[PDB]
Amino acid sequence: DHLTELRSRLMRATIAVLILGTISLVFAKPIFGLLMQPVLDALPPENRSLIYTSGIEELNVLMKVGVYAGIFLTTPVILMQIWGFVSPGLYPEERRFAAPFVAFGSIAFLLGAAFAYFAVLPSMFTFLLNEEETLALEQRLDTARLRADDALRFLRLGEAEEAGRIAKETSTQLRAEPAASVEMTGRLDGLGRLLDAASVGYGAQSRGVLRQAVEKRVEAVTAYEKKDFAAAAAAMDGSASLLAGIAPTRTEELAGLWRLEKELATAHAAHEAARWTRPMLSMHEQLSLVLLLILAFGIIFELPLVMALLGVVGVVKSSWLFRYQRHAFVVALIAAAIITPTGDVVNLSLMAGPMLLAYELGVLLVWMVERRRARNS
Amino acid sequence: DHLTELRSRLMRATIAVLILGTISLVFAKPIFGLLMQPVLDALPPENRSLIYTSGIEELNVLMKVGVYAGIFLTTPVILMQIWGFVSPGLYPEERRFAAPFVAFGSIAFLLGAAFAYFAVLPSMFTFLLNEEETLALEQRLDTARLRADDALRFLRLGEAEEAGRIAKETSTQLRAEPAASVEMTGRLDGLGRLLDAASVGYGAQSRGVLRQAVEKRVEAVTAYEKKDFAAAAAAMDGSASLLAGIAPTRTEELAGLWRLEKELATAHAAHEAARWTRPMLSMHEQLSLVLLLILAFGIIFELPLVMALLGVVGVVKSSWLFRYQRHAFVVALIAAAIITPTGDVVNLSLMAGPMLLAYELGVLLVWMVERRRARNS
Amino acid sequence: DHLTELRSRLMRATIAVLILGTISLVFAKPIFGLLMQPVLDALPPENRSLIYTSGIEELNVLMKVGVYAGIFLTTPVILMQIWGFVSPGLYPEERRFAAPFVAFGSIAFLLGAAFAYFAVLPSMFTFLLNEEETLALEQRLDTARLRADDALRFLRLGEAEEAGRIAKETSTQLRAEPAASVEMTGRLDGLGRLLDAASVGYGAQSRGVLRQAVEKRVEAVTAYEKKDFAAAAAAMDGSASLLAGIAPTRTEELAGLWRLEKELATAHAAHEAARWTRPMLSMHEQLSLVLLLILAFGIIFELPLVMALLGVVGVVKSSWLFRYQRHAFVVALIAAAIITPTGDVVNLSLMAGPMLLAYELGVLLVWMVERRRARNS
Amino acid sequence: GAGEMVFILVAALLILGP
Amino acid sequence: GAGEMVFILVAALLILGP
Amino acid sequence: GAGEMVFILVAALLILGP
Repeated sequence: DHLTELRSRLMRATIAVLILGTISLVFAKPIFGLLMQPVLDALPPENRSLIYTSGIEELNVLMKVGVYAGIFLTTPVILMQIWGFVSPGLYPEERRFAAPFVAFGSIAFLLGAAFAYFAVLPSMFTFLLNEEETLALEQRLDTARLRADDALRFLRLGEAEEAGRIAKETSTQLRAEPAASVEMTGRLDGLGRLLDAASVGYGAQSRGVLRQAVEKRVEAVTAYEKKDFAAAAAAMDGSASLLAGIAPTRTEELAGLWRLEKELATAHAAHEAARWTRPMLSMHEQLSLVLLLILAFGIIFELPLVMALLGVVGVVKSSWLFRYQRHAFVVALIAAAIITPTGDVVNLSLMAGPMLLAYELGVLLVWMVERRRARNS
Repeated sequence: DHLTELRSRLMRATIAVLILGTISLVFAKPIFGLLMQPVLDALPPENRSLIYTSGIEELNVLMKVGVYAGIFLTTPVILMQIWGFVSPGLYPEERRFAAPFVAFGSIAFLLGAAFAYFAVLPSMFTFLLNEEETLALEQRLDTARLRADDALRFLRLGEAEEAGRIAKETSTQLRAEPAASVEMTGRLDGLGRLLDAASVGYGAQSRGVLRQAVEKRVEAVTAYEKKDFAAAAAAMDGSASLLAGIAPTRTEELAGLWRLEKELATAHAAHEAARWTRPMLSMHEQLSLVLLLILAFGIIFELPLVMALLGVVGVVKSSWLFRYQRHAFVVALIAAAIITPTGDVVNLSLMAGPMLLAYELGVLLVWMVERRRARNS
Repeated sequence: DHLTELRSRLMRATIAVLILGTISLVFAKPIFGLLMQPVLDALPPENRSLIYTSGIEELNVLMKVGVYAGIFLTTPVILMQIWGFVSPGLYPEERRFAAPFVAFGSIAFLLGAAFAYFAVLPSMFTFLLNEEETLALEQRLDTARLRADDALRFLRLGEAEEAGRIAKETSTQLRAEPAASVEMTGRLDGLGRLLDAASVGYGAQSRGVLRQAVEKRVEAVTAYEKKDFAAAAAAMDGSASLLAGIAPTRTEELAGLWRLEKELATAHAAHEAARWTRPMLSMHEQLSLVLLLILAFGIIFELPLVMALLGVVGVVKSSWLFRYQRHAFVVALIAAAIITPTGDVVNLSLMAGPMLLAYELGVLLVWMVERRRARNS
Repeated sequence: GAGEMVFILVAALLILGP
Repeated sequence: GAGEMVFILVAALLILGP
Repeated sequence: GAGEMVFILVAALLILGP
């Protein structure tokens, strides 16, 4: 209805938000680090990083952290404003319960925010930002690459038997647990690695056979330039077969090594074919999500308690809540739209969910309080 | 004007959208894969991937796919609602044509969506997400690097003549078809590669000359630490000149190899100087673009047919359309603004284009139908 | 109040914007390159690149550049419209000053845009998009890696003394100026590099000791597969100790090399632990920021001059400005909200700052002009 | 945005009904 | 958004003219 | 957007005061 008192007290809340944001902007960076610790922990250690799209995203993130810190630390102020707004005397034996109201609301919001952070943030960020199936396969592939590297070192030392043994073991382990161009590129890299290892190892005596193997690899590269991947594969197979002649007594062993290389290449291609959705997390989106969660859970823990405390003395009877449930749902949905920075219905519903839950818990608490009062009377 | 029937039937459409979105959310992932197949196919095989900026972008994408699937499969429902909305009796010999109206509108939207997908999506995603000039140069550079690697292997085998021949051929092929620090880094890497190849190859006899070459490379690194790139280039040239002394009879050949390395480094720098706009595609933007295209083309194929079918029986005479053309353009522009999630005028115009085209085709079809009716009469 | 003349002249401004955007769209790419030169220059040479998130971001960027070029080159048109809008005769000895008004406003906007570009853009993009502390550490790490590579080459040449000397010098230089898994991976890579160098160097005589070293490395990889990083570190230390036996007289030297490798690995891990915020700049955000800055500074240089020129003849007395200061601040804030594409209060304030500054400078200039006129009279 | 506005408008017209 | 709103407002005032 | 709208509304109610 009227604006005067509402506008004045909204101005009080706004100036409180401004001053507390000014003070909290000093420690914006430590607060941002604390907020980002859960999401970073949920990320893999090898890719524990966040990207920033814009050049002012540091400034935007710091300003958002300051604004949200101000609005969080002004909750006692808005609680006092709300308590003063409704004060018809309230049977002044019951109007003295101001400090209990403000204190209970403040600790309710603080506990909601703390529980949000500690419980929800690590668990949910583990739920979303973790695959646990492609990561295990990637780790298995990295381990297999390490065993292949060890086999190549054994080859470089002139130990064909140990290299073949390791190659067979790795192939068995991989079997127990893709575009043509990509697979051909991987196979070419594997052939180059095997040729380099053989050149380092048996390059003092069998200099005439590695020359033929390298010529066959050159033929493979030529058949890879003009896309004739069948000829490229045939040339790589011939190169490996000739490479097997550097150690005639361990030919099978060398063959096994080549097989492993091919397998690894194939496997890697399969992995890069399977993972068409890589993570690249952003500063502002993650900050917005974390702040939205904390604010939503603070609302969830505060609105029921504030409503119940009003109902103990009586400012909102159950009749008014039942009459205005639909309008309250709508106004909560508009508030969720305002808070959410992204203009999508999905985020609107995700934000409005906590608001509706808080309202429902509040009305349940009010009804329970009224029933207990009636039973006592 | 009045709300009653409009609001009730809008509620019917909304509940239909909700239920069909609930059912379609089960198959959100296969639908998303089908939608992303064209854009992924347009991407290069080596970088066939999409990134997600936010942790809830999977959920947002799935929810958007479900909502759009619901709004697509509710088109028959909205067609029945529209047909019922206008039914003054319509000379009941002509009011029985309800099922033809709904069926024709439904298949029109389905055909529009299918044609959108199959024709437009691959072709346009090839038009935008493909360079075909920097990719060809990158492939040529990769092939040249492969030939240089083969020449280095030939050097590692002690074959200086073949290595020089391959280096000369690759240099000729590159010639037939950049920051100082970056070029110096690339040249240092090339010198390191050449020194490693020479150490593997002629490291059994010429151990005294590669030592001097490595000392000159150390001088080059020192002159690269403090930015004196002229001295770094001079030291690298001296290192290569000393490396040429490992095989005195093939000095030119070795020189050629070094030249090729330098050329490759230069070329690579040029490429990284030319490509200042790399692709990094996102999940939600690509999904929004694909859904916007499909919806726009469904509108293009449906609105003319719906308008023509109304004109056959007569609900929208040409006079009303001519009178309300400007208001219809405005309302279509607001609808395009609503559908587009990005708050930019460019996307607004891009969306409103199909709407205006659909309206114009509809009015042309209505006029043609009226002219044919007058000619028959 | 009335719409007629305001709407007609707004239509004139809009059609001028449309035609100048149509002409300026021809040269959208060179203008975009000129606009992006400062931000690219502020970026490191090795990562001088910008990413595009969407497939139509080229088209969106070009359209935005064309629209903003049209609105920049239409400033004389809007100046003539404003001058004509207020013309009650203006004591026609003073109404003839139309061309001075339009010319002065046009050059004021042009000078503001030019000063914005040349002064602000390089300096501020250096301030934000430059770390200068992590980049120096990264360069130091790259130099240390280069010295380690030179030491490894010296080892490959059989020169253990020089390799140990370089390793000790690099370790001293690094000392003068992290997850367990990542550090173990880096240490494994360093051990592999050292083993490869030793195999190339002393692989002709000490073939029996490098075999034991490689077996110990295999044990390290096994203890790395099942996460027992303590055993992995012990096995790597044993492998390096055995590798020291290839040259018994230079054992310490080899030990030093291993130490350096470990140190480098540790250092690299620390760096990747410290840098949890990597830059990945986008096309549209950077273009929006640059255009916003140029427009804001053009407003800063134009609005005071336009207001002062109106005050010389008198259309806006100081009384009207003092009365309407609050409403002018609000309307400037709404204008800043409209211009800014991102729906955040931070960008709204950042845009509204220049508008308020321009208004304040304008009112100061008007007051100074009035005071000078009173003193003259 | 426009989507949020159309959503709040749809909700407002929906709660009251015909 | 604000840009879409100003665009629709400009279009509304534009179609009617002076 | 909604944030810009609530900001302009807050400013409008703020300049006038109680």
